[PDB]
Amino acid sequence: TCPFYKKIPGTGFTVDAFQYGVVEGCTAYFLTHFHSDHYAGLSKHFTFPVYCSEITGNLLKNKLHVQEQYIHPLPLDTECIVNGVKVVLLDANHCPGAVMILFYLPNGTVILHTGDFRADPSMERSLLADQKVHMLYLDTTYCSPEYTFPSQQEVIRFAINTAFEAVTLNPHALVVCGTYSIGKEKVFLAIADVLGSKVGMSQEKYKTLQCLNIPEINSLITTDMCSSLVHLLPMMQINFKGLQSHLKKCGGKYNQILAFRPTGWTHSNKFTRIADVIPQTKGNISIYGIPYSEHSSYLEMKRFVQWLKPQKIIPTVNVGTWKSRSTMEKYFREWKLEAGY
Ligand code: NI
Repeated sequence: TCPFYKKIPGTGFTVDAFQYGVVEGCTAYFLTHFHSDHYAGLSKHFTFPVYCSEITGNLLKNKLHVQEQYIHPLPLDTECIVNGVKVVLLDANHCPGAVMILFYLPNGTVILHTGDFRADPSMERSLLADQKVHMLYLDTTYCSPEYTFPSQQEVIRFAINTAFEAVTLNPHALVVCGTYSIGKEKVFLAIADVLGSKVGMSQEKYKTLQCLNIPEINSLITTDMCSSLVHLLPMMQINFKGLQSHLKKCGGKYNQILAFRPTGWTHSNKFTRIADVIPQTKGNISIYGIPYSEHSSYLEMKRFVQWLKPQKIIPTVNVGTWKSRSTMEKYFREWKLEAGY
């Protein structure tokens, strides 16, 4: 049974609710972004209308084989009418194709569902700025003050300089980057660009990246591993055993691996600055964990909510424990009292 916080009252609508079978009274199923916890349940046999971004619709069609007739892509930043209700899709600053959804209810209520997002001050000048929002369905993944991490730009700077230094010192070093889903493509694209290489990867990964509308992509990626000095691998293979095994397969082209694991937050963030990060090393293999987040930090979240001034907040993440729920409700009340709404 679909939980309440995936339902949009006063509509026939659900958000990211594909694992519950046929939801009673749902006339249109919205998908915020192509991540498995959200899409769970979609497949080629789905016969209800799905509303999403153009990128998300590319992935539904090519990766999950949903039939075209049921995929309804919408342009961003544009007022659209779906089953007699006005909606707008906004960029979520999450993974490619990820959106927030504004719903304009027939009774005058205005609802924002953030899906998964990284709040940014640039959002304060989207179509949100022009009207009041009564209810906010909020991505609360890192809704606690201990969650700090750097900007995405500083993290990319760290990785570029790290990889460029290592490979200039040793031209026979291979760089490997871990991946398990879409998002965080900047990590491996930025590194390959500084090294003047393409990024090499499996045919299944190449296919997924071809759905994303990234400019000049045929110039940046490839399935020819032999021609590339930045390789992508499954995240599970980013360990000493997996990387040694991969270095065997490269046929004496390389004698050193430098690898990156983009994580979200890790407790080394409560002590260490990005500048100060060090790898784990064993022989000729080094592994850096880098805190490249596609979710709001605590401070970024607080600023967005205090700017938006919603009347009611409904969390969509960390909802399974009473301790988590109680913690989030405390911060929401603090924020409301400090800002005065
Ligand atoms: Ni996500």
